[PDB]
Amino acid sequence: FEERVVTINRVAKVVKGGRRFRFTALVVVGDKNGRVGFGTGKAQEVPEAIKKAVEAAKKDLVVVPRVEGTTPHTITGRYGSGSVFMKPAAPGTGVIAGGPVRAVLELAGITDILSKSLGSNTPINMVRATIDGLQNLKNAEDVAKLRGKTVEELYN
RNA sequence: AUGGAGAGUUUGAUCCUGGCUCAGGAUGAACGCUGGCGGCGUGCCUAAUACAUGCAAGUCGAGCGAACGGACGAGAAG
Ligand SMILES: [Mg+2]
Repeated sequence: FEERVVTINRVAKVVKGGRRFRFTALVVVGDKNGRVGFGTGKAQEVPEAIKKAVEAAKKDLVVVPRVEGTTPHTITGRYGSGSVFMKPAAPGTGVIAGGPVRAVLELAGITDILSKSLGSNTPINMVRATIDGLQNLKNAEDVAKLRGKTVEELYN
């Protein structure tokens, strides 16, 4: 499992004297073979925050249906104000994505896709929107089984 | 299918909303520094402001009369 630190953020809680600072780490973990997850970790130092985030991400993983390195179909993943449009591309296109979306897609193993963040650019909600889209993706075989037909009947 | 990336900035910290700003491409460009060559293009966007000077619409003698011109070659011998 490869892991990428998306963002590290120094948050503060106010106390009677001064402030208590902590580090929050958002991390994406993936095998580059259709499995991806994300996690957050809070600690007094960034290495420990990253370690906790990685453990949480490994706890939470999703399976991404793929077709030769790209998604089966266009999808818009939404979470809160996050919103990420994603569209299958052709080989050699590359991953046309910005910010946390690229982390999520590359670690999921997608190498050719087009995307656009249409909503909030706050990294955690961007990641959640991307994961929501990948979760709602569908594959031809599963939809054929659900609709009680064959792939050939599906495509006519 | 030939095709679509985002970032900074409101808070002690947060999410949202929201504007501002930046990274790209372009030009009949101008300016600053600098500047070797070749090829192909482009070059008063302003004052439809005023313009010295030269040139940018002539040609036809196989339409016509006239004028100039004077070969080829006549005559006298100074
Ligand atoms: Mg949680």
